[PDB]
Amino acid sequence: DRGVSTFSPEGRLFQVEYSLEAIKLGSTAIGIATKEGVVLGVEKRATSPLLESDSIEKIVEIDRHIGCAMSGLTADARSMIEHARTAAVTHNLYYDEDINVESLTQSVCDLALRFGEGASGEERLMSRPFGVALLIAGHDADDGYQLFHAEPSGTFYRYNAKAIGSGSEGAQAELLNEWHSSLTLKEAELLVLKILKQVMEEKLDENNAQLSCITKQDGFKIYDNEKTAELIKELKEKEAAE
Amino acid sequence: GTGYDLSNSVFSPDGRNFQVEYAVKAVENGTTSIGIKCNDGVVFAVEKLITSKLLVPQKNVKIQVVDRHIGCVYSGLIPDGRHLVNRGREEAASFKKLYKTPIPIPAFADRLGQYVQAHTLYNSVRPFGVSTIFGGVDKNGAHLYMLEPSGSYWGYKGAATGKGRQSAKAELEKLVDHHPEGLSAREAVKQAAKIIYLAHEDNKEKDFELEISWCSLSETNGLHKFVKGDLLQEAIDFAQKEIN
Amino acid sequence: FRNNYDGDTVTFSPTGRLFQVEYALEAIKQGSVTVGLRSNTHAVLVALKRNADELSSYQKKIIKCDEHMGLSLAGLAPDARVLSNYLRQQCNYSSLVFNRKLAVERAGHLLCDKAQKNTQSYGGRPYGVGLLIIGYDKSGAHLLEFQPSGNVTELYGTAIGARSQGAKTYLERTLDTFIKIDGNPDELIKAGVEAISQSLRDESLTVDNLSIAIVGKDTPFTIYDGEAVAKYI
Amino acid sequence: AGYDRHITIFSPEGRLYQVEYAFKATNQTNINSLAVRGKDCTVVISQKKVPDKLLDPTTVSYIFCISRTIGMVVNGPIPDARNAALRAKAEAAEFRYKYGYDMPCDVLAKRMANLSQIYTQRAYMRPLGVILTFVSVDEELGPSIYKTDPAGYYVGYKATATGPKQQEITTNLENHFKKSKIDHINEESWEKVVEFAITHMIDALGTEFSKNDLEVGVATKDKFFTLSAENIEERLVAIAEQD
Amino acid sequence: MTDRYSFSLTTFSPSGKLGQIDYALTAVKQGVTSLGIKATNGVVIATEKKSSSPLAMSETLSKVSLLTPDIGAVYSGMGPDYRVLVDKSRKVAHTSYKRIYGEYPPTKLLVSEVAKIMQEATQSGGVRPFGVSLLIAGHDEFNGFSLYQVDPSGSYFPWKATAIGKGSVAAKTFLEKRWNDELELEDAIHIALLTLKESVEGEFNGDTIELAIIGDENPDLLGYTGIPTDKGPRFRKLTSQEINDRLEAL
Amino acid sequence: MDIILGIRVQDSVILASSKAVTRGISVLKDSDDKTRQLSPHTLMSFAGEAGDTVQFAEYIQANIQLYSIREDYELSPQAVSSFVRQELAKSIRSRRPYQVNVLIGGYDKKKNKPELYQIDYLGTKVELPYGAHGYSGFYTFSLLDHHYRPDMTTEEGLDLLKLCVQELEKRMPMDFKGVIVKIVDKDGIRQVDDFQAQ
Amino acid sequence: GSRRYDSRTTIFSPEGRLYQVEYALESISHAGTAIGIMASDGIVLAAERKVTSTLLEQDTSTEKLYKLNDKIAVAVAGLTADAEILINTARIHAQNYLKTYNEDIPVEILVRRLSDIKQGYTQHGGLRPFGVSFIYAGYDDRYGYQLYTSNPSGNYTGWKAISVGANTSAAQTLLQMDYKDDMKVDDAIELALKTLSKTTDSSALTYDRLEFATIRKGANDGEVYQKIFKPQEIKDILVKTGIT
Amino acid sequence: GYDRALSIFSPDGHIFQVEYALEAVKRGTCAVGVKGKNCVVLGCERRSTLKLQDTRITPSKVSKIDSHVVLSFSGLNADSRILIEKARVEAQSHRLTLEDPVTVEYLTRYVAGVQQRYTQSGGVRPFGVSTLIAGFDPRDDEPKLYQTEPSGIYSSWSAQTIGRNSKTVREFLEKNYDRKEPPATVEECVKLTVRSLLEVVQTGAKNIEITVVKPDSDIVALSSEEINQYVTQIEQEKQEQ
Repeated sequence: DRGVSTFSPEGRLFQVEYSLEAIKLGSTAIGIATKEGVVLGVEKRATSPLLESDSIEKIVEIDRHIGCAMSGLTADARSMIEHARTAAVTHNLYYDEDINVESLTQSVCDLALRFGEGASGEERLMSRPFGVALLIAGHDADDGYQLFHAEPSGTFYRYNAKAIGSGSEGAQAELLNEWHSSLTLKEAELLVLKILKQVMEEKLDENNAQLSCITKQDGFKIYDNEKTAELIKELKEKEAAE
Repeated sequence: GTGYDLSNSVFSPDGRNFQVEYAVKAVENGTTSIGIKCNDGVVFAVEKLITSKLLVPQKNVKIQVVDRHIGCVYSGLIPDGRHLVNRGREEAASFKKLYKTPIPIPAFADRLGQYVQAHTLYNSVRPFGVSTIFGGVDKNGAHLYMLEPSGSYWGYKGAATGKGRQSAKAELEKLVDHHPEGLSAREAVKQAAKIIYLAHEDNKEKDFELEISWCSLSETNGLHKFVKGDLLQEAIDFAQKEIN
Repeated sequence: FRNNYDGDTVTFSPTGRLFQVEYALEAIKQGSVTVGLRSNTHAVLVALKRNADELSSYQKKIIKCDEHMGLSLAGLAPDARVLSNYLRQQCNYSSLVFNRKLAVERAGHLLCDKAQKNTQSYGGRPYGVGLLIIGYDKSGAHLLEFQPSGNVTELYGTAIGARSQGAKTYLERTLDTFIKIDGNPDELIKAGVEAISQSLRDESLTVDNLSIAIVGKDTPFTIYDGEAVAKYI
Repeated sequence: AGYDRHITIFSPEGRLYQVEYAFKATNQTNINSLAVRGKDCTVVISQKKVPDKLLDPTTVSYIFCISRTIGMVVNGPIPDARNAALRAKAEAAEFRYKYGYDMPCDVLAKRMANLSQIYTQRAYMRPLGVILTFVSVDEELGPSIYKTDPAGYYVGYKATATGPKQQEITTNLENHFKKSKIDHINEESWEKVVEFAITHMIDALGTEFSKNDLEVGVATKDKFFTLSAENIEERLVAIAEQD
Repeated sequence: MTDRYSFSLTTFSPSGKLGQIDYALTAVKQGVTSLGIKATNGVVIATEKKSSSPLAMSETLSKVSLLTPDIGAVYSGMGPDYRVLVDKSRKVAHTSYKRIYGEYPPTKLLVSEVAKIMQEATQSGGVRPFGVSLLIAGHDEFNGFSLYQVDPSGSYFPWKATAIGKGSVAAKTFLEKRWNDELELEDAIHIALLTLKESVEGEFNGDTIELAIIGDENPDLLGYTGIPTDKGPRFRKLTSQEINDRLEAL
Repeated sequence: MDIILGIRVQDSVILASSKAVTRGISVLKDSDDKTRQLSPHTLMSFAGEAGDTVQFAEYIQANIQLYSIREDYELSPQAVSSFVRQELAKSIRSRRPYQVNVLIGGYDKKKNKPELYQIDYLGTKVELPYGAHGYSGFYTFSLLDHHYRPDMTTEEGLDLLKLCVQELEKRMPMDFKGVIVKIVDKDGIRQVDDFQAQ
Repeated sequence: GSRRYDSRTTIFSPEGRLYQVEYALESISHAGTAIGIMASDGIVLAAERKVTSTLLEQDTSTEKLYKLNDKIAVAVAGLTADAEILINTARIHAQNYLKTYNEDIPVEILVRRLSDIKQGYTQHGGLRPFGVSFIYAGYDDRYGYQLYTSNPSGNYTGWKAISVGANTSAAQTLLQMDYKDDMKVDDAIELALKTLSKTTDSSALTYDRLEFATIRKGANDGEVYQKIFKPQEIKDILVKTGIT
Repeated sequence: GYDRALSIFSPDGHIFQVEYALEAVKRGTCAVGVKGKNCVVLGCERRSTLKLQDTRITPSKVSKIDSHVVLSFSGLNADSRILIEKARVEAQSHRLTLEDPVTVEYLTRYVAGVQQRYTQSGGVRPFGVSTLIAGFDPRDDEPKLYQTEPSGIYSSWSAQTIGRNSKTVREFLEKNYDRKEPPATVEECVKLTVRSLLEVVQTGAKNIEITVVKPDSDIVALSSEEINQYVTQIEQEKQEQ
């Protein structure tokens, strides 16, 4: 065979790049950052109609000021979310304050390369990289509203807008034309719904699509299936015009 | 059925460890370095390839001291050499701690010999990609050693390894025949400089920086010291006079 | 060829090459360009940052190690995090135990020895990042180049990353000029930005694109971003 | 169906090729050794080949002083030889401390042979490519020769030979003991026993020796020592006056 | 350095064979012939001392070994493997039995312990099976005289008489013709010497043959007088002279 | 300290346990249930060290309940008492032993017989017609040696405990705030609501 | 490193089967046949010795029928050496249960434990599974007479009549043919021998090639009794059924 | 210790060992679960290759985890015991620290976590087991049904099937289960469970086992005759057309 943490002749780690292919097979997740808050949106993508839709938890709270969206092998995200939550709370216990989003993401990404088969350096007990990317969204006093994309490579980029999953290359192309510096929160909601509808296999509705936002005032809240249904009804009526 | 060269601790049908011999190839690929034993001490010297004008002169030091009396020089993979000297220094500190006396040179040689040899016993480690020339002055005289990637070492009157080992080994053999009753430390310094300049003929594409060190009972009080200033220039001047 | 001796770092090739170490070196040459140069009073790092999209941030290339030391990266950013954090601990130990600022040369020796271990044992891959380390210790200004093979070299100037050869050609030609820039920080930065421009080829360097670092006689290690570099554009 | 020759596991024929290739390694240094028993001594002879004029001859040796009483000659590469030497010296010191008397020659052989057997059975340990010959004048058994190889095999000998030309030396010694009808060298002084060993080495190899070509170790009551170049020179003068 | 061989080197093949155990038995087949015969009043184990040189002292090398004062062992296959098994077996008789019960283990239990060691080298990480088969002869108060064969797999079977190695097939046939449950020990030694003559190519005498018995208690070989309940070892090795005496009137 | 009593009659085991929890100069609680149900037909009462007492009981309870789910079966009172004994006998030679004394009152549905086991913190188990832990025994044992009969009804057994409690409320120095009484028969475990003013 | 030599014993085939387990089952189909039959008043165990010589001692021999408890026994099909490892840990587990609860272990709990140990070598460790299958015969006050089976996969099931080892497909058909629920022990003994006799790879079923055991409740005692049949006893019980 | 990475990525982004673990589940006997208005019903199939089993002592395919939650499975029997044992210990531990029995959602989350852990630890293969977890939350009367799979992913279902020919029975349940009006009675909920299994199983009284969980720890396993009455009634419905 061939070692886990191994370089290709092109200078890339096989397992990390192969893991990136698992993410592209996942359900689409979109983020948008504005000065009024950050918005997260996901595609439910249920395998069968008998699946109870609202059990699909692909948006999770990290702390009152930090939220998370996932794409790919979503089962791998459980220990990432557990570490994110423990890190956030421990910071508050240790420092009587909110953890900075940028420092929270950095902590999550430290896990990403802890895979291998040998002991030289620290101690990395994990057989493979995570098969899931994360969109991390939050607010802190220092740097305001922020959106991060955390890859299993261990690197994280801050985005104004980012889409991950099966329809991501089509979604990122559309987010490039649409995003500007003075977008309102309501516009970002309708935009997320618009791009999700485009790249999804199913006709978008309140059951196969979930929204959530994070603001300074109200923190991180997942939108209920009545509030989302109204925005879809609002988006349909605006696109019907012109 | 072959593939005996793919794992470290594997004997090939002729009884060889092919991975060790592949390490020797990395050694042969390296910069030339030498050692001369003289009537009361030892001298070490190394070629330093000036890849760019941007390298700061007299700065990227390759010759290393162990304890206060042993000097080490190597050819091949530089980091591997440093690793071996790190073990050498630990092993030397270990000796002095228990026995008070600074480690004898034959004693020091086996410590490295055993450690390098250990890296040919298991498939989970790689052999060392270095040949090391080292020595100094102890209770009973001067000693010069050279250590192969297999863990093989012997005592030497003169030693040479690297890209220009051939030219060096011929030049050394002239001195052994022409100076049977020993060579003086002062002479061996200048003479070492000539060997490096002549061995540079193999790697003659790039310009080089000479680096000499010595350990002499009457010239350095039996302690390892580098050659600096006027004495270093005198050796460069001597080598240049016999390069024309 | 290649196939067999490719597999792990513990394996030598028939010619005496270590392919996994070579493939790691390749990740550096595919990383973004960064330049280092020093005089007798100051040492300067100049970095070009790379973005994934026009919607993304330019991922940081320069890391602070102590009040007198710092480094720039090219290649795998997580690997530079591991190595800089190790160097932070070594600087910190020297301060705590010996009340002594860690010598820049000695910092290089420790990075050499850490990278070497990852090249001789099974399981451990080599580091996939090249580092340029500037510092001002008790012997003046210093610039060091780190390669994952373990090889460290002290230099007046250098460049690593994509198209870095133009910058190294430029610096080699301008050696006698910038080394004499003593007591003038802005004229060292000016030289550094002219050095990085010899490796651009593709784009024009902007305000949120360029990173600069400086350390010297009375200057502690400081990183400049955004409008702070607008004057050197 | 491919890797049964890389690690120490059985082949379909019930063989261990790694152990077989370790025997092949013992002949790498192209050196011949022999050992013989006197009336109250044991002598070892080994070829000393110094191909390089840069080497310090006094350091080129394959005979080791294990303890005060035990000596050892090795056929095989020197790094492996020194590995065994250091182990045997450690074990000899440990035996004395633990049991209150000097380790006998045959026991150190058994111990080293048992360690050899382990590398024969465990996959991560490679066999050492060396044949180890142990000699002494034991306080119970008398003059003794015991020899171990990479298979973990060991046995006592009246006399023994090792190296590329092993069989020629062996049949030569066999022929002497048929004629003498006894199993040792009927000689009181160890000097003449050394002289015998060299004479019968020459006659089997068909090559004449000088002081720098040989290496000699002698084991007497309570002591094992190696001969200097001038000690051998004195010994070589005596055989020249015999012919 | 790390022992990264924490996995089995003996595994089931598609046909269900355990390859390494089969190959170990092949090694035993190449080995020199050894035998065992149980009599009414004792047991005899015998083998040939194949010498690797006429210079070598075969007296220093024993193929027959005392395990406990009433239990002896012999083998066919790889000599070195046997030697270390004897050492391990001698120790386990002490650590697992004599230090718990204050008496030596009965033959069946020591055999069971030996068999356990060989099984482990069949399943444990990073090891090959032992390339030896054993014949263990012994006596204990509640079982009398017994004889067991131990294979590389760890399996063991009680025998009335058997042989292993080179000429086992021909020897087992010779034993089936000659064994009866009324044999006196002296009769069993006679058959043992007759069986071995078919295996040996070279010289056949007390110097090329190693033979030991499990019989009566030997008060002379005890080393001390004083304890009535200590009567002496049942394991006696026959001397070169004793063998030759039976070979003159053979 | 605490009152822990137990009495085995014709077809049931009756356990009475004191209701007081006292620390220093204050009675903190007067309605404490010093018992845990281990299975439908097995009850354990406990007294001793402040922390060890409840921690041990709930640990035993979890283990018995775990057994009942795995095996889909109920262990005999004998089996349960042997498990508890061995747990205590292990802890007595550990770094910090459990300082808890217990009574095991069960009804063996197999044997159709009630069983009472007294086990102390050392792991001393014994089956008894009647038992007590602490200073209680110094009064109740002789009282029962006199008044107890092996074939009494459950109602007669309750009258006998009443006599025990009244003796302890007369001659003991500490106000133990009365007792909670529990019956263990073939129908399971139930609590006697009126005993404080029966 | 070691990677190259790792068989990877505990992995799935593309089909979802466990390679090593399947091959272990293949090994067991070559082991001598063993049969268990449950009656209303007891259990029967019968095993076929397979490899036998004239000079193989039978009085001392115990290769297929082992005692785990006073109330539980096993029939073994596969690697005897592997089996003794598992028999001894099962003998220990039974004594642990008796120490903890003062009651003899219920048969299923002991069976589950062995089946759990086998399962471990199937999922983790990188070691080969145990090439053994068991037939358990036992009595407890919960279910009375019980008969179980366990194999290298760590799976177990309960039976009225079952066979393991060689020719199970042929033997199972013959048992399904003649078994009825109201069977008496003596009738089960007959069924056991009649089945083995028709599926033997030998000429005729003799006494020296058989192992036999019964678990009955004392004919006058009223408590449970095991009886590992002696050589002479099998010889007798073989003449009764009309096989001689 | 044995640390070899058995569960790794392949060029196309699949963990083949997790993939192959599903193939073992596909091999396993079929299991089904449907939730009513006030009940959940778990149905399993029995193999009939061997016509001589002892049903008293054979471990039935539906296990109790606590008195209020049940777990059935498809795949390797030996692997399922390990997951069940771990779930049972966790259930007792949750009662010990939280002083409340587990919610079905929680117990599912735990079992799924164990399965996920076995997909990125060295020296282990994943479980060849998918589970159906059903029951009622303490004090709650709303039915809960969950499914876990070897990957570690868990989710709730109105109705679900796992194992061999589960594609055929899922196809049946997709058109026969009305989300608007779930089976109002325990009776009609058991009727739907047998109907869906009879698509795969064949004419068999044994071959189909049913277990009915009601609120407040009311779990009952149906006898052969009771199940046989449903089989006799369902078969007479077809003949009318």
